[PDB]
Amino acid sequence: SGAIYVGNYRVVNRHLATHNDWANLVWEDSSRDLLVSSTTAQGCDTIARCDCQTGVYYCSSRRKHYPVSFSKPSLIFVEASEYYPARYQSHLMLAVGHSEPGDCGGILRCQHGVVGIVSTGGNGLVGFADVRDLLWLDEE
Ligand SMILES: CS(=O)(=O)NCCc1ccccc1
Ligand SMILES: [Zn+2]
Repeated sequence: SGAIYVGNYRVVNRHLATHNDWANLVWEDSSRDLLVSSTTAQGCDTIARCDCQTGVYYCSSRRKHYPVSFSKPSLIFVEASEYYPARYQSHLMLAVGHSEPGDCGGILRCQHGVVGIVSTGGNGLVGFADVRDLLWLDEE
């Protein structure tokens, strides 16, 4: 589980989005596994704008933050585990690291702020859904 709270936006894994998230839907993309919902409270997270390939992610299933190198955003095959058409997710950054389904929503951050959220796992790899190319999270 986990979300990003910037301004009046909540960013979550699309596949973990709640009835309330869908009721308050702002934007979603099935290919990117992202959903953004509107919030009444003002969020205090900052969205990195960069092409950093180093950062730290929170891994709930290890109660630990891991420093990682990660690939640039691209379209990738995600192997079966329990979820999705065990298929192709876009805007995905991979790193070598531990990821289970329950780790989705863990934040990846660099110096410039929040890079992305954990979106995939398996074979010793962790995949993160990049939010850096969603510049609109920054105003209204
Ligand atoms: C694959 S999905 O996430 O788009 N399926 C919808 C899940 C959902 C169920 C009830 C209410 C709102 C959302
Ligand atoms: Zn950065």
